[PDB]
Amino acid sequence: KAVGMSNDGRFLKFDIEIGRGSFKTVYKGLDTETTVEVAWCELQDFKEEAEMLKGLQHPNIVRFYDSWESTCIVLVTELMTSGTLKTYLKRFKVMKIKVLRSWCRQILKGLQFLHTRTPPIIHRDLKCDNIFITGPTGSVKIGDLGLATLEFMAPEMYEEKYDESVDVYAFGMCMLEMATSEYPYSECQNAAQIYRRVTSGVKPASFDKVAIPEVKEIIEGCIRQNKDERYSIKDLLNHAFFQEE
Repeated sequence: KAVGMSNDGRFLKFDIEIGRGSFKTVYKGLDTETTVEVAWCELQDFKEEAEMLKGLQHPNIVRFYDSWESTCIVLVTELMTSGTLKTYLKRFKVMKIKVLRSWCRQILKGLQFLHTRTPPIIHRDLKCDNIFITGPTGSVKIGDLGLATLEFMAPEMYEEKYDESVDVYAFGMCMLEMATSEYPYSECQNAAQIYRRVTSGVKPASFDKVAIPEVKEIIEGCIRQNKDERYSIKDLLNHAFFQEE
């Protein structure tokens, strides 16, 4: 049952796996202050990040509680219990527009909150499989916050630059995915071809299978090659699609 705890007494680790992975293993934990079940994640072997993340909360971000090197790296986060958008697109095969609008707006608010922190937090790895649902009739939360420090990649990331608009580019592809139920650039196979398509400004083929013209418009301006022409999240949130309902 209970096998470990954080340095102060706050978080208790249970010997019951709730998730595995090639780098990250997740256990039932308990926040003994509030009696709330949390995710105790151990990574296989972060200063300034933990700092930002520990004191962060927002309705569209998975709570980050704490992190420390155990003597593996431990991350304690909110426990999400309803799967991700990616599993949601498998379950229901499509996403209808009232939901697409609402959830995409929420992703954008969560991103905007990250970018407006001082210093800005750049997610750098947003995809449908790390956006988590609160419930079937509920809202979304952006997860895997602490993990980008160890396709949805804006072209400039290949020359190891990145800036806020790299999240906009990945949001674009997320929305594209949510509006198509398929992995963008799946007409490609390897990374090298996606690299060539992207850095010559050649869009995913799936772009042409977006039924709502306004949504197609939005995806288009998120995924521009030059980043200074990409929509700001301010621009995006003022588009008719998001201002309508």
